[PDB]
Amino acid sequence: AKQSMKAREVKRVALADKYFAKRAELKAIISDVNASDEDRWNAVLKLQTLPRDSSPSRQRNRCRQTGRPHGFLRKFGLSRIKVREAAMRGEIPGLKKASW
Amino acid sequence: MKKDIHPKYEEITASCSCGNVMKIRSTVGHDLNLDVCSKCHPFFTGKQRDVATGGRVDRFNKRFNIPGSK
Repeated sequence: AKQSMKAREVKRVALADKYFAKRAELKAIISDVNASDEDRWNAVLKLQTLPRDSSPSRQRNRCRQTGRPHGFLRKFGLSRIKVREAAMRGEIPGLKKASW
Repeated sequence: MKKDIHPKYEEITASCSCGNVMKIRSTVGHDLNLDVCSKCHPFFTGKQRDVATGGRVDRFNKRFNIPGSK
């Protein structure tokens, strides 16, 4: 509901995509078994501290536009209640129900 | 040696071994004192740089991995 939880969340998502995309084999180099006495060291954790403040692991793919805690749906940009409000009003393409 | 309530010559002096193996042993020794210790700690992260025994495939100096292979 608060603007501070929306403000944290919005900045994390544009910089998670900026910073981690170009640091996706760094993950392999410093954790996964891809190294075997090769690097495994401080010099690449010099770089993984950037995707940290803003990274997928702190971006719960939610509250980047709406002020509803949990039940978010990243595919609409919305949540439980606002998906239902927009269906009621026909503001979504193809929205019907299953009858089979 | 007593005779008025003890048998003469015993047959409870048998074998030159009495070594235990099919039962309990080394609980505080087995000839002379032992007492062991255990040190393990969570994983073998005891150093700033490890080797891997499940993956031994060579390090690429790349920046893309799953998104690198399209």
